[PDB]
Amino acid sequence: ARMHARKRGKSGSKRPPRTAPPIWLEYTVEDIENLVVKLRKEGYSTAMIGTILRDQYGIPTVKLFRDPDNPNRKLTITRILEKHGLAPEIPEDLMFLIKRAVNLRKHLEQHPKDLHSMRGLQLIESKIRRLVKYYKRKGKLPKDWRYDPEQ
Amino acid sequence: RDIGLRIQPPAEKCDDPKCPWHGHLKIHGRVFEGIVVSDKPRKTVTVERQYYHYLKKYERYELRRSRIHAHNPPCINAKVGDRVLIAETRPLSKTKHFVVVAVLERA
Amino acid sequence: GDPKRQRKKYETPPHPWIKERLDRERVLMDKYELKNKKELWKHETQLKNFRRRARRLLAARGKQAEIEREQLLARLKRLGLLPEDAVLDDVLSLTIEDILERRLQTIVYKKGLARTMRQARQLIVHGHIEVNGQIIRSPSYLVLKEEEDTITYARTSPFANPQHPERMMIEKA
Amino acid sequence: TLLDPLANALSHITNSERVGKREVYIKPASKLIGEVLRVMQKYGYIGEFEFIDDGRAGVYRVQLLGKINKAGAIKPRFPVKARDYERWEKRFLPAFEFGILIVSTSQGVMSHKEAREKGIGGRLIAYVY
Amino acid sequence: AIWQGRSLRKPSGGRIVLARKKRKRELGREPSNTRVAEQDKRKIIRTYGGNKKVRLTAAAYANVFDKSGKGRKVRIIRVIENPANRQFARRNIITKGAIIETEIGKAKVTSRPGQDGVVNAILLE
Amino acid sequence: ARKGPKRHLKRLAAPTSWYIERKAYKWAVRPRPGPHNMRTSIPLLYIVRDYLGYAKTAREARKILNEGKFLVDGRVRKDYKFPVGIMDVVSIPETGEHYRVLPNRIGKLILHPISEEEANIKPLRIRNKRMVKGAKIQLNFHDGTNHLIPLSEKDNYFTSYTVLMKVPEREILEVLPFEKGAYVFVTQGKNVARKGRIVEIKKFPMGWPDVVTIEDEEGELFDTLKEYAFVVGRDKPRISLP
Amino acid sequence: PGKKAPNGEFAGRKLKLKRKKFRWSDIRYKRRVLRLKEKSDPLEGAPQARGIVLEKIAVEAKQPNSGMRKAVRVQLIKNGKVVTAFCPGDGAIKFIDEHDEVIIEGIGGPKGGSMGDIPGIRYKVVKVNRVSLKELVKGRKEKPRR
RNA sequence: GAGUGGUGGCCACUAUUAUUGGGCCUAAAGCGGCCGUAGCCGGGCCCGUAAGUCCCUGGCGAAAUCCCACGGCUCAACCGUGGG
RNA sequence: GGUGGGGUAACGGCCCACCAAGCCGAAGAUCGGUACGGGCCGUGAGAGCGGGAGCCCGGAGAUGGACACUGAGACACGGGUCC
Ligand SMILES: [Mg+2]
Ligand SMILES: [Mg+2]
Ligand SMILES: [Mg+2]
Ligand SMILES: [Mg+2]
Ligand SMILES: [Mg+2]
Ligand SMILES: [Mg+2]
Ligand SMILES: [Mg+2]
Ligand SMILES: [Mg+2]
Ligand SMILES: [Mg+2]
Ligand SMILES: [Mg+2]
Ligand SMILES: [Mg+2]
Ligand SMILES: [Mg+2]
Ligand SMILES: [Mg+2]
Ligand SMILES: [Mg+2]
Ligand SMILES: [Zn+2]
Repeated sequence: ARMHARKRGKSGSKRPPRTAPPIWLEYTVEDIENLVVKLRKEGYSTAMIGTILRDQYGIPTVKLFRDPDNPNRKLTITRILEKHGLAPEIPEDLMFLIKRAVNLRKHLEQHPKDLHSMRGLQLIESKIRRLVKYYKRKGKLPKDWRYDPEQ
Repeated sequence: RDIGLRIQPPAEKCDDPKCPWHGHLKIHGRVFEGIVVSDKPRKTVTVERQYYHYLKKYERYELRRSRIHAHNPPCINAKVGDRVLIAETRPLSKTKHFVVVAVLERA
Repeated sequence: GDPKRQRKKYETPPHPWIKERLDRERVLMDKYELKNKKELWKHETQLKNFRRRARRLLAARGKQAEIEREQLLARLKRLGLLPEDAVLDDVLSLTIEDILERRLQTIVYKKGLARTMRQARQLIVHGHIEVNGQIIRSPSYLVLKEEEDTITYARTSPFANPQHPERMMIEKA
Repeated sequence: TLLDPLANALSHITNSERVGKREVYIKPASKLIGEVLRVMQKYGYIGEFEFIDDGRAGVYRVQLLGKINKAGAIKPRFPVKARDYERWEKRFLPAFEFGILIVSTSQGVMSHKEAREKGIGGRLIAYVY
Repeated sequence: AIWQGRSLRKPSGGRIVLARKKRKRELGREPSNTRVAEQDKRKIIRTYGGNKKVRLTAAAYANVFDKSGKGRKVRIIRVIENPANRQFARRNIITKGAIIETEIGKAKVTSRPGQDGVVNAILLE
Repeated sequence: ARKGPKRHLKRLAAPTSWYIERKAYKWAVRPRPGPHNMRTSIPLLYIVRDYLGYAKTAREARKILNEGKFLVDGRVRKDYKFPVGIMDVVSIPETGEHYRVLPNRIGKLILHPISEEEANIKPLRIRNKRMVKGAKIQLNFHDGTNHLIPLSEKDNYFTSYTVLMKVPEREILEVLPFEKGAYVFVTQGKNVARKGRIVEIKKFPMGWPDVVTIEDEEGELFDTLKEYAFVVGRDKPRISLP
Repeated sequence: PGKKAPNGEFAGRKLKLKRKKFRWSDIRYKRRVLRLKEKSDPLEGAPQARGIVLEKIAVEAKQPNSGMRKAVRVQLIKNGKVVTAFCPGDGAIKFIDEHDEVIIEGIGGPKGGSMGDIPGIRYKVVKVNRVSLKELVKGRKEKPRR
């Protein structure tokens, strides 16, 4: 169920089980990596790039091509960006939550009696702390990195 | 040199008379393995070992920990967080009866 | 802790006043002429012990279990309670009457030494009966099969004379 | 959350056989569930079963025959020595050779009769009768 | 008087209530503060198991050894310093490890006079 | 023992290797210090009175001993507290009978009859070896007695070897090395009183004792401690064993 | 309420703590371990006691019964406390006189307390001047020292 | 039945302490609500390790006490020789 | 806890001189209550619950509190000194 509201929505994607890319897809791996780099340099987020690739170029997920360099693994958008040095420094979902929290902290300065919007702030910060604990454990963040709202 | 454990000695030498590798200290008895949890006093460390105890009535296990104070020679000089091997000796102070004889995995 | 204390060798009923149990026990007491209930209870306990040993060994396996199994069978058929070809299962079909038939009193009555159970009891207690050349004065002694046929009047007894008046009356029946 | 795939499978089977279902789908598959199904099939408690691949963990399709009184998992997974099977039988089964306990040993998953024959112990994980 | 049995404190800091009397085999004795004097003086102590210890109370001579292995019996002048106690040097107390001055140079004591009854020292350079 | 040594011994606390009735009386004989240890020896009084049966009471048993009727390793023993132990020899010359003391298959001590020719030798296991003043070698045996040898012979003797000694003169007449193929007899443990040949030797770190493997007559292998294995011959026993 | 907890394999400590915690809700266990009966028992844990009679009284029965029950006040020799003791038997109160010494014991009601229609009385008289009271009530014996 | 009753204590009765194995809508019992630190419980596959776990074997856990057969006191209670 | 000593039959903060700031604790320290420990014993289908005088093995005491002589061994129940 939902983490805080305990609702039970079920909507999501229903991906068919396939191994090989479809026959009608004509792009090679070089074309797809060029497209991903170009879209990233236009400034889109990682989740948005895949949406554009699916909608406009007819490419179901890039997780259908084997990594040309490492045969053990398949290809993903963040891996493609890592191969060129355009990958984000902070993981994206943590960054989005931090951005949402900062905007809400300036709303609460002019509206100190808005107590219902403040619980939302507390829940957002709980999510942030869970994420930073996970990323510290895996080494994606330095040992000293800390979330301080006054920063 | 070998002192009976069949493990590799430390790289450099020391001048501690209480060092089994380079001094007059003799080891005999138990040999335990553990993790350092304190190194504040001079030449003394605290080593923790964890084990399981069987509760017969409830047919389940519980976790217990044993903490031992050990003499730390300057040739080895263990720090907080690494795996060490300790051996039993004659009394050395009020609470010290073991000596560190090897660091197996530096922190 | 505590040192050893000697324990009773019989067990008492869980409820003292149960009508059916009282009827059954009265029938047995009158037929075999026992002095008190505890005597009867003694024999009952013996039976239960045998049964408890058979139930435990049917469910066991290993080397000691087989030794104890053959020891139980040998002891049971030495006392005359089982035929010489019986198996462990036949232990569970024994009854209380089988044990009461092995008392020295009952055997003296059945061999024709005495006319009655009570007379047999007295004959034993006063010392007129010998078993394998030795005088025994306990009416509850359990007789081994191997010695059953050497049971006679004691060679010093008044009754060891075919002309004694009381012996003749016993022969008369 | 989901904590134990094997308990779900056995409770699902025992729920479905009480209303006369003829087949079931075990949704999270695993190798251990496959072993338990093989042992159950060898003794005639179920029919044929097969593995179906989605892009996820996979599914098992099982045929029922109406021959199960009850089936369940054992938690925690108690260790048992090679000569202590009788008391677990009395705890879980209805008569002296009625049904099986399923044991994980360092030679594989097997019924407690085979394990007792080989003379080894292991871990109790399920019972079926 | 001088009991060397055990401490009445646990390593956590709590107190211990004594559960028996002091046994005789646990007692110590008065320290011998071996001084420098004109004439030497020693006594004999009967010890556990009926053994003996020679206790030196006043020292006037010493044995000095060089690195070559030869030794000389000379007389003691004074105690230059003694790292064991801050005021041993002023009172001329000799213990193992003290630095003494002789007629052939300074020397460092290597024996225990209260346990052995002689003063042995190695020559300093 | 609040203030000093014990001098008494209750029957119920007696060593488990004696043949004795533990509930018949209260006290038992506390053995004197001597050759063997408490676990592998028994006082002489029980040998005279309980085992062989030459006396009914302790008082007349002491009269036999004080007249010089019993020899242990060829020497007169008069003390009724004197311990008699494994591989010792008991001789009664007046009746002309000899015995060897041996452990049983359950660990208790028994007397085994032997011939007069074999009664003059005693096997002694080498328990330790050291240097003594004058640069001589002292050998310390399994029963506590000692022997001296010159520095020239120092390489013929090692611990666990067996020396065949002639008694009472105490003169060496044989050395039996401990090695593969040697014939051994077990004196303690679960495998006590079994015998056979040596097959393997194994060693361990940090002062744990070493273990040996033995093959018996029928072809079965069993293990024991090295110090529980007594060497008795090269490929056949040199003494009579049950 | 969900499944009983904890059931985990490595959760023995919490399980033992839970059982220990809720055992104190058992009144039988709490009174034995804290020794609550010993602290208030005028007999000091004895099965019988010896005392001196101070006066005779009569106690009314509980409703709906009617009648008067004959009792005495007793001062205990061991600690000086005063209790009330019932005198069983028909006409038994005649054999008691002031300044007599008696042996008393429990009366045998539920939970070691009172019984029947006489609450408040926990003991009964067994001997008078070292002679059994049952004998005196039946006959077969006469009270000494007149 | 040479015993048979009275008082007080512990176990059983009692699944009224519940691991085996109890309860919490209306009968005693779900914190007024939520967030979260230690602890407990944790999805699928492949490779390694061998701490837990399982099997085999050496050295120990005194005697008395417990169970079984056989033997000595008339049988037994008791005591001895062996196996557990 | 470290360094240097003393003392002891012997290792040791056992005790001193100097140098540091360590050591234990909600997985219950510290303090209070009650109690000599065990082999064993009572009860129960078992899982358990309760007890630990008598026989054996270990500890402690000799009116309460301190302290010495002799001896291989005692700070000694039928040996000594003080309150
Ligand atoms: Mg006791
Ligand atoms: Mg004494
Ligand atoms: Mg009740
Ligand atoms: Mg209820
Ligand atoms: Mg609520
Ligand atoms: Mg409420
Ligand atoms: Mg929460
Ligand atoms: Mg898993
Ligand atoms: Mg392991
Ligand atoms: Mg025993
Ligand atoms: Mg007889
Ligand atoms: Mg018999
Ligand atoms: Mg016996
Ligand atoms: Mg206790
Ligand atoms: Zn070193």
